[PDB]
Amino acid sequence: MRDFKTYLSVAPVLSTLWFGSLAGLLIEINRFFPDALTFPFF
Amino acid sequence: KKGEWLPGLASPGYLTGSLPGDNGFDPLALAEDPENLRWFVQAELVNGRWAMLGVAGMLLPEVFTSIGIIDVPKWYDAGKSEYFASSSTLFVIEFILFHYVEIRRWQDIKNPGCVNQDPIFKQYSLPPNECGYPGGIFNPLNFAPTTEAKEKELANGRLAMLAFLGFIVQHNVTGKGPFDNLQQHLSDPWHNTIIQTF
Amino acid sequence: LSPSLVISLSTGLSLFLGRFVFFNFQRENMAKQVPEQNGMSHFEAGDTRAKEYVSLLKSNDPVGFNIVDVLAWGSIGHIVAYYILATASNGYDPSFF
Amino acid sequence: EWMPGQPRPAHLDGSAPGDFGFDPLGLGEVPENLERFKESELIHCRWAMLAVPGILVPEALGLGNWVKAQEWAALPGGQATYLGNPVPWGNLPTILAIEFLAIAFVEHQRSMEKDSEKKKYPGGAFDPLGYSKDPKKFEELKLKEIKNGRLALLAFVGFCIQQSAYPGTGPLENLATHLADPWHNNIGDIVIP
Amino acid sequence: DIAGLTPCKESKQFAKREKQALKKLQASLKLYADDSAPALAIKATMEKTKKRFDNYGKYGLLCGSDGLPHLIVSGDQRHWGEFITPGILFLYIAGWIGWVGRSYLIAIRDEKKPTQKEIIIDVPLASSLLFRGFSWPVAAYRELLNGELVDNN
Ligand SMILES: CC1=C[C@H](O)CC(C)(C)[C@H]1/C=C/C(C)=C/C=C/C(C)=C/C=C/C=C(C)/C=C/C=C(C)/C=C/C1=C(C)C[C@H](O)CC1(C)C
Ligand SMILES: CC1=C[C@H](O)CC(C)(C)[C@H]1/C=C/C(C)=C/C=C/C(C)=C/C=C/C=C(C)/C=C/C=C(C)/C=C/C1=C(C)C[C@H](O)CC1(C)C
Ligand SMILES: CC1=C(/C=C/C(C)=C/C=C/C(C)=C/C=C/C=C(C)/C=C/C=C(C)/C=C/C2=C(C)CCCC2(C)C)C(C)(C)CCC1
Repeated sequence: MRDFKTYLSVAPVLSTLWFGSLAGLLIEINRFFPDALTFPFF
Repeated sequence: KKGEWLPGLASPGYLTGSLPGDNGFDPLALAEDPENLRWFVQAELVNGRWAMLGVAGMLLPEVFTSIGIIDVPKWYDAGKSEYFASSSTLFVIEFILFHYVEIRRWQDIKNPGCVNQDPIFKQYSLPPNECGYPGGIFNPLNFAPTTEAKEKELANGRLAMLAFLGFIVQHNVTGKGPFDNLQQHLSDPWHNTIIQTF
Repeated sequence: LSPSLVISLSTGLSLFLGRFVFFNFQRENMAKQVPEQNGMSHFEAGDTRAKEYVSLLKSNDPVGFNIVDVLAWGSIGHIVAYYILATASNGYDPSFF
Repeated sequence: EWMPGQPRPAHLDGSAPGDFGFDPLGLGEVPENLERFKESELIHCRWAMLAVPGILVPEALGLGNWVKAQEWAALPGGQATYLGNPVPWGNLPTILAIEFLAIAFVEHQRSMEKDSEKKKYPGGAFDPLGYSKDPKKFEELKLKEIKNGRLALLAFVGFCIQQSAYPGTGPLENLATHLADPWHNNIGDIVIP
Repeated sequence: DIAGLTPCKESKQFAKREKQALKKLQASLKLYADDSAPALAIKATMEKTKKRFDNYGKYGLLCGSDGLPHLIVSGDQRHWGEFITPGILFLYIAGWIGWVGRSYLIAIRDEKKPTQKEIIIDVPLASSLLFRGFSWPVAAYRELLNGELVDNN
C-alpha cells in the first residue's frame, strides 16, 4: 500500500488528479456563473 | 493560562508563552522570524484597540437610536451627515495629527524607550515601559498593567476585530445595521440566518 | 528695429562678456579639455593635419584674447541680434495666453 | 535632531550651523560635495528671503501680485509698471539684456573666491555693521540665517503650489480666503475635489 | 461615454446582435418538435443568450460602434471590475501558487536527495504548505523586509 501511495505521489498521476480537479472546478463555475466578462460583485 | 486553539496540535517553538494571549495559533508560520513576531504583536495591539473603538462606535449609538434615547445616523450613513467642517478638512487635520503621533509610535517600535520625552516641555517624560504599553500620561488612573489585563485586552481586541469583519460583511450582504440584523435573527432564528440572505 | 544698432550692441555685449566675465572659466575649461587618442594628442599620434595653430592663437592682448575667441563671441552676438530682430518684427508667437 | 529617536548620519556631526542630521538620501557624503551644498543652500535661502517680501508687499499695496507683474511681457509690446508708473525703458529685450549683463559679472566674482568660508560668508564690504566680529554672535546669526532661510524656501514652495492650485491670484488672497471661513476652504478641497 | 463608446444597455447595435443570434437560434429550433430534447437544448441556449446580453447591458460595459463591449483598462473607477479587480484576484492566486511552490522547494532543499522529492511529490508537506499562500502578501512583504526573499549568492 505504501508503494501504491508512492506511485500515486509521482508527477504525472498527481498532476493528472490536480488538473482534473481544477478543470472540474472551472467547468462547474462556468456552468453556474456563465459568460463572465467583468467582476460585478463590487 | 497558555491553552491551545486546537487541543491535538502542538504549539510552535517561537510561541513559548512569554507573550500575553499566546494560544499557539500560527498555523501559517507568519511569525517564525522574531522581528516579524515583534512587529505583529504591535500590529495586533493597535488593530484590536482600533477595532474596540470602532465596534463600540458602530454598535452602541445604533442600539441607543433603536431604543429611542438619541437620534444618531447609522455608521454607514454617518459620512453624509452635516458638520461644522467639511469631510476634506477633517481628513487633512486627522492626517496631520495621525502622521505625528504614529511616527512617534513607530520610533518607539523601532527602538524602545527613545521617544518617551516631551519635545516642547523637556521636564515631562514617560516612565520606562515595555513597547506597546506606554504608561504615564496614557494611564491616568494608574491601573496595574498585569499580564491578566494584557490577556483580557488581547481577547477583547480579537473579538472586536471579528465583530468588525462581521459588521462590514453583514452590511455588504444585507445593507442594514448589525443590530437590525440581530433583531431580525431574534424575530425567528431558524429562517433568519446566513442561509436565507443569499 | 534698426539692424545696425541691434547687431552692434549684441556683438559688443557678447565680446564684453567673453573678454571680461566668462574668460577665466573658458580658459580653464580649454586647459582641462584637450582631444587625445590612445593617451596622446592627435598631432603627436601621427596626424600631421591635427597640429594646433600656435601662430593664429598668439595675441598681443594682455589677457590672451585671440582671433578665434573674437569670431566665436561675435557669432554669438550676431545670432542673438538676428533672433531679437526677427522676433521683434513678428507681432505673433506665444502671445495669446 | 530633525527626527527624534533616529540615528544621525555619519557625514553630519552637528558642528555646522543648522546641522540637524537630516540627509535620508545621503547626498552629502563627500566633504567637498557637502561644502558645495552648503554654499548652494545658502544662496537659495538668501534668494528666497529676498523673494518673500518682494512677493507679499506688491500684493499688499494693491499693485497686483507676483504673477500679475509678469503678465506685461506676455503681451505684445507690453509696458512694465513700477509703483503704478510705467518705466519708459521697461521692455522685454532691454530688461533681459540688462539682467543678463548685470546678473553676470556679479555671479562671476562670487565664483572667483576659493575660500569656502568666504564663499559662504564673504564679509568685508558685505558686513558694514560689524555683526561678524564677535564669534559667538556670529554662529548665532549663522543659525538664525539658516532657519529663516529654510522657512523662506518652504514659503516659496507654498507660493508655487498655491499658484498651481489657484491659478492667477495672490498668496494674500489665499490667506484672506482661509481667514473668511477656515473650516471650509483649505488644502482639503483640492486634495479631495 | 469614455473614448466615444456608448453603453451596452443603450446601444442599438447590441440589440441588433442579440436579434441576429436569436433569429439564427430560432431557425435552428424550427427543425424539431418542441417537446424533444434538441428543442429543449436550443431553448436553454436562447435563454442563456438573453441572460448574457441582459447582464452585459446591466454591468455597465461600453459598447463600440460594432455592437461589441469594449474593456477599459486605463483605471477608471466605473470600470474597475473589467481589469483591475480580476487583475488583483489573479495576482493573489498567482502569488499563492508561487509562494507555495517556493516554500515546498525551500523545505526539500536540505535533504540527502532533493530531486527524489520533485519527481515524487511528498504529499503531506505539500498539503501542509498549501494554505500558507493564503497570507502570501504579508509573508512576502516581511521576507523582503528581513532580506530573506532574495539570495546574495
Ligand atoms: C493570526 C493569524 C494566525 C495564522 O498564523 C494565520 C492567519 C489565520 C491568517 C492569521 C490571521 C487571523 C485573523 C482571523 C485575522 C483577522 C483580522 C481582522 C479581522 C482585523 C480587523 C481589524 C479591524 C479594525 C482595526 C477596525 C477599525 C474600525 C474603525 C476605526 C471604525 C470606524 C468607524 C466608526 C467607529 C463609526 C463610523 O460611523 C464609521 C467608521 C468611520 C468606519
Ligand atoms: C548680511 C549683512 C551684511 C551687512 O554687514 C549688514 C546687513 C546689511 C544688516 C546684513 C544684511 C541683512 C539682510 C539684508 C537681511 C534680510 C533678511 C530677510 C529679507 C529675511 C526674510 C525672511 C523671510 C521669511 C522668514 C519668510 C517667511 C514666509 C512665510 C511664513 C510665509 C507664509 C505664507 C503666508 C502668510 C500666506 C500664503 O498663502 C502662504 C505662505 C506664502 C506660506
Ligand atoms: C582692436 C581693439 C579694439 C576693438 C575691437 C573690435 C571693435 C572688435 C570687433 C569685432 C567684431 C565686430 C566681430 C564680429 C564677429 C562676427 C562674426 C565672426 C560673425 C557672426 C555671424 C555668423 C557666424 C553668422 C550669421 C548669420 C548669417 C550668415 C545669416 C543668417 C543668420 C546668422 C546670424 C546665423 C579695442 C578698441 C576694443 C581695444 C584695442 C584693440
